[PDB]
Amino acid sequence: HSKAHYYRYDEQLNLCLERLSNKYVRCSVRAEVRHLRRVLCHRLMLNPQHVQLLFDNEVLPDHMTMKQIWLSRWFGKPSPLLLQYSVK
Amino acid sequence: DDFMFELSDKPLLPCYNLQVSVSRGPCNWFLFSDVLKRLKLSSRIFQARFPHFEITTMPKAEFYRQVASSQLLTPAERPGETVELVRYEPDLLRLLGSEVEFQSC
Amino acid sequence: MHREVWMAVFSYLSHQDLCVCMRVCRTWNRWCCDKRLWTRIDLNHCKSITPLMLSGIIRRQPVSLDLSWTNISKKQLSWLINRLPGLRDLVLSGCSWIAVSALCSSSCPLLRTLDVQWVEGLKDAQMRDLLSPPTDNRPNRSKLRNIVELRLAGLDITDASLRLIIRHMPLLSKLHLSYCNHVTDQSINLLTAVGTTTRDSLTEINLSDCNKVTDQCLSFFKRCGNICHIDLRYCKQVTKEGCEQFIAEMSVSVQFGQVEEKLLQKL
Amino acid sequence: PSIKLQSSDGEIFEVDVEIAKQSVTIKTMLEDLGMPVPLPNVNAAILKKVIQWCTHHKDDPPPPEDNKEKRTDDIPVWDQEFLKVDQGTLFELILAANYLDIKGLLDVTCKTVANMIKGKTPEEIRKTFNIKNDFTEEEEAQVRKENQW
Repeated sequence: HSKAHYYRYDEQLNLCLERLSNKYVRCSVRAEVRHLRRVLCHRLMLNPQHVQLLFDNEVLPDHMTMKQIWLSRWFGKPSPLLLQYSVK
Repeated sequence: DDFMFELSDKPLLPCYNLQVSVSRGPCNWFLFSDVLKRLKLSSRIFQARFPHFEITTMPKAEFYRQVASSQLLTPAERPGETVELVRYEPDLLRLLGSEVEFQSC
Repeated sequence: MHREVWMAVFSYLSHQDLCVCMRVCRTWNRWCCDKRLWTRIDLNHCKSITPLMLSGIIRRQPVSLDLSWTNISKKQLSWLINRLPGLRDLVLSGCSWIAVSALCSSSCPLLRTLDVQWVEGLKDAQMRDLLSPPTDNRPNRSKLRNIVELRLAGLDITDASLRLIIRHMPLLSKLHLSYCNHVTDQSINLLTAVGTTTRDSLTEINLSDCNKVTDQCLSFFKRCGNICHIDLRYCKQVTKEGCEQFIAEMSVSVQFGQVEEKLLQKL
Repeated sequence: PSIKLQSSDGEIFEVDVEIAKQSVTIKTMLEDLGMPVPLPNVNAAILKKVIQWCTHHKDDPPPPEDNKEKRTDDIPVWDQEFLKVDQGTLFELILAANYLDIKGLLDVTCKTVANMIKGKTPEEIRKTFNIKNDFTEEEEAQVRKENQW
């Protein structure tokens, strides 16, 4: 099929975003950090320079995919994956 | 070919990536019983009121097989006669109270 | 304009600069497009795959192609791999099985390195279409015969995919199974078994971050006569002590040492 | 010891053998016999600067070649100054390096030429190099619009 490759049809994973010191997001396993930062900005009317996505107080790289975050930091743990974001 | 994100202030139903037919590519589905419970609608009213939503069935062993290969679902998270499914699409997500956002790559 | 002299200048230019040079004059458009200057093309994170782009790839005749994180379609990938007979390295990281499935064609070039890390939908069944050989009436014609390096990081494959690798990849040397959490020590036992090409074919193996692999796989690795690289980093069920026991029980014939952590490398 | 080299315009130069062997070509002539060496393919002023460059690099360690691949930011300071010449002399230096087979000089002169291309547009390239555009406008528009990296 000519469009079976769209991200539309990828497996989905569930995230919870709490503010570093509450939102729930589902996306493709191939969605990258930069895309999720992209989404926060619109919701908060901010610019990427001022939104950072973190896990265990480490900023995650923009090109890492949700599935790599999950398997390196969340394997064996139930949904959803808990991530932090900060505003600076 | 863009990314679509589902957003909500409350936890979201689980979806499962399944190929329901040799004639269709894999895509995402909800458990039909979960969509009804969130909506507080009966199967009858849901299908009468929203006929364009796709409801399909697959054997319980075929569903568990396609879902057991995931490294994301844990044993406890794996459900499992048949299993009833409604397809994952923006219209159903908005009905469930979520917002949709399309992010380009 | 001395042609060899220019080709000397052009070899120091990047692909972007060269693309500019093609617009300089009618000659440079031909010289700068010489296949010597385009042996490895990188299109990583490329949003749009235009039929003009594809055409330009064919005209450059590269030997290595990196299409990772472009989510190319099966149609565009079929077009490319049928026009590129001398393609040996193909990187499809972050793509879709539906696109990788284009390699099931019979016109697929005999690749030596294939990268399918993190491609959505590539499971045991798909690995079986990709590796199983074509139609035939007799009671190895697989296009992945000559593969040396195979990268399978992040895939939802089980030991079943590995039996299909041992059977069809005599030459396999570098295998990457990172973040393939269904892999178990039995897979290692299967790759390193008596009478398998992989037993002596393997040189480097990356089991990094597989949560079901334990120190027991080290026992199977002592069977390999040519193992040089054993990456077991981040395997929570693997112990730095079990590794030191591998260095010890192997140091008669072979001198190993951990460069860092659980990574093992023959000195 | 020394060696007498004759330009193609007849001029003769006295050069240390260890400086002259930098040219692989000259080195393989010396071994061939010996019992001036004519350089029929090199002008005098060209051969004068080639001798200069070789005398400066006569003590260089051998260059690591792996990790190591084409790059243009590699030009030593001295070579950058020695190479502030007119475009003519620069190309003649390349041709001389090919004829005499001096890869250090060949690589460093090509890096210079390449540097005067990088970052610049087609029109600047042509202005820099005096390259007559031959594209029919449809051809020139087609090409650039023909592809984007």
